[PDB]
Amino acid sequence: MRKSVIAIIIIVLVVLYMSVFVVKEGERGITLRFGKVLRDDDNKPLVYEPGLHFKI
Amino acid sequence: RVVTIAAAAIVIIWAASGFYTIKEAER
Repeated sequence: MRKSVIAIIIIVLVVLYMSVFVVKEGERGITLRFGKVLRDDDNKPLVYEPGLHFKI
Repeated sequence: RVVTIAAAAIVIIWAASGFYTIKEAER
């Protein structure tokens, strides 16, 4: 039960590191899943404020 | 049982090669 725990920890950490992305102050981010953009608040395109956000 | 394995392989190939994505600007 020693290889499995370190393996799950390291893969979880690398998955989280891949997931996180930061939008710089001067820019704004648009997210694309497959082709389309994410829609929110009654089918309105969403733009990311310059803050840390999580992507799949 | 090899025929069942072949059927599983062909249906998996059918499912995997069928999916496609098109960009937002495109239709």
